[PDB]
Amino acid sequence: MGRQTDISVSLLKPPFEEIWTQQTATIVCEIVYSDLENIKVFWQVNGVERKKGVETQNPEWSGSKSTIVSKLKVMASEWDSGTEYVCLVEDSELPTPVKASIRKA
Repeated sequence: MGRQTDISVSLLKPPFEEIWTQQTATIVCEIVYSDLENIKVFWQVNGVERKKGVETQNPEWSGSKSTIVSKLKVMASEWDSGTEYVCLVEDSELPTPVKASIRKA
């Protein structure tokens, strides 16, 4: 009963050196959804739309569930500055846009 809209937003943060944080690998938004129309992916960095280096990978299909993943190529010092990286998903079948931000931890 119910739950036609599974929308699962999981962000993957870049691995670090050891104790201190100073390395860039990827800032990723993985989103799982089904029954949707062509999704629009959005990333916001400090309120500013980010330059390419954002890459949405071709839809993955598991069962009836779809998975879209987007990786951001970013500067380590930006990331280490505690700069905001947030993923929003926009779709015509959605009632409101969905968002999730990542923190340097």
